[PDB]
Amino acid sequence: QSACTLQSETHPPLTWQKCSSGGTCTQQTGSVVIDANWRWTHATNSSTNCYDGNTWSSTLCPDNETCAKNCCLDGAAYASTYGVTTSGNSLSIGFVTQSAQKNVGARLYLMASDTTYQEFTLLGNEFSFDVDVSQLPCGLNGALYFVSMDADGGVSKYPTNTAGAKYGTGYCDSQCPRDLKFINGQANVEGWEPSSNNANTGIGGHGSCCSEMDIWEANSISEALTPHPCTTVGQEICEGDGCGGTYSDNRYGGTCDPDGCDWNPYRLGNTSFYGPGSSFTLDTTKKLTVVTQFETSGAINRYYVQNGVTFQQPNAELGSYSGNELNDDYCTAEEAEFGGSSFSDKGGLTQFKKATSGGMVLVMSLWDDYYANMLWLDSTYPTNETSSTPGAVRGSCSTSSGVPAQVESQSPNAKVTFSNIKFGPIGSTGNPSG
Ligand SMILES: *[C@@H]1O[C@H](CO)[C@@H](O)[C@H](O)[C@H]1NC(C)=O
Ligand SMILES: SCc1ccccc1I
Ligand SMILES: [Ca+2]
Repeated sequence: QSACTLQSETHPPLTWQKCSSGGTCTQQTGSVVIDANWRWTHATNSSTNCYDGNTWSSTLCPDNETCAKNCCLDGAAYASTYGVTTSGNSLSIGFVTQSAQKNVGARLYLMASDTTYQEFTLLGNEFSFDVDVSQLPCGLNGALYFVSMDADGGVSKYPTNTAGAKYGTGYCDSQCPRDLKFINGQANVEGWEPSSNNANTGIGGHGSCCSEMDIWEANSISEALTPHPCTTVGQEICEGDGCGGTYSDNRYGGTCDPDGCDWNPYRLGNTSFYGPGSSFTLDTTKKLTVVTQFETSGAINRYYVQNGVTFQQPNAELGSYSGNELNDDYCTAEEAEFGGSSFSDKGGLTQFKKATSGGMVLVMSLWDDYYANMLWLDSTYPTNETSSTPGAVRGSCSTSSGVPAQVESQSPNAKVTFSNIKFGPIGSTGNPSG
C-alpha cells in the first residue's frame, strides 16, 4: 500500500529509559504509531474507501495486487478517533472511542524515528515497565509484547509497500494473523471471509507469521507471560490453513506455536497472588512494576514491585518441576501435566533464543476477544472443563464473561496505562532514571 495525506500523521511522543551496566540510565525519546488495520484505506485519487465495514471494494480491489496499486493508508487522529494519548513516559489506550465511528482498541508500536521502528535485543537484558490494570475487567487484555518485525515495516522487501513503519505496516505474530488487510505489500482481499460476529473484520487468504514474546497479557483478574517460537524467526507470509493458529483447520499445522509456554500464577495454583484488593499479594487496583529478565541460558525470570516491596514470581510445583523460573524444565513439565506439544515441536526455548538474540519491536495493545472471549486468560477454558482438570482454571471470571458486544457497551471507558519503560542489561533497570 502507498500512503495518502488527506489526514496528517503525527505520532504521539513517548520517552523511555536505556540503562547501562555501569549503573546509570538515560532518557530516550520515541513515539508510537497505530497499526495499518485501524487506518482509513481509500483510493489514491479520491476519498472512495477501498474497505468499508468488513468488505472490500470489488471494483478498486479485484485482486491483491490491483488493490495495493489503487489503495493507500491515511493518517490517524490518535486521541479523537483512537483514544490514544501520551504524557511524558506514560501511554494510555482507551477501550471504546466514539467519534464519527466507533473504535475498539488499538495496536501500537514504539518508533525509533518518524519512519522506523525501535528494535530491542532482549537476550542478556531486562525490560521493566509500570502498569495500571485497575480499569480492565474480565474479557479485556492490555498487552505489552515483542514481535520479530522489520524496522522499516517491510518496505525494503516489498516495493509495493511504500507506506512503511510511519503508517504501521509489517505486523506479524505467532498466531500468523489472517485478519490483516495488507501483508507483504499486497492487500489480503483474495479469500476474504467477513466475520460473522464482527462488522469490521474478516479473515483473508494469507497470514503474517513471526516469533513473539508476550511479556504481559493481562487485566485486573489474571496475567500471563508467554514465549512463542516459530521455525522461521522473522516475518513470513503463510497461506490459508497452512497458517495454523485460530482461524485455520489445523491449529498446529503452521510454522509457529500459537499456544506458547505460558506462565499464569493463578493457573499454576497460587490464587492469592494477583488480583483486585488487599487480600492479594499484588493489588491490581493500584499501579505495579513488572520486570522481565532474559538470561543467556534462554530462561526467563520475573519479579514485581508494588509500594516499594519486591516479589519474585511465585513458586510453582508442576509434576517434577519446582521453582519460579520459566525454563526448559518448566515448559516440559507443563506439556506433560496440561497437555500439548506445540511449544516443544517448534523448538522450545532454544529456537526462541534465536528471536531474542535478534531485534524485536515493542507492541502495546488493548483488545477484546471475538474468538474465545478472553476465557483462556481469566476463566475456565475450555468451558466444559472442571477445576479437577489440570490447567483448566486460569482466573476467577465467569465462563459467560467477555462477550465483545456486552463489554463494549458495559465498560466503554475501560483503559490501560503503561508507563516508565526502562531497558538495559540484567540488574540495571532498578537504578536511577535520567
Ligand atoms: C502466593 O505467592 C506469594 C508470593 O510469593 C506467597 O507469599 C504466597 O504464600 C503464595 N500463596 C500460595 C497459596 O502459594
Ligand atoms: S493460546 C490459548 C488457546 C490454547 C489452545 C486452544 C485455543 C486457545 I484461544
Ligand atoms: Ca537461571
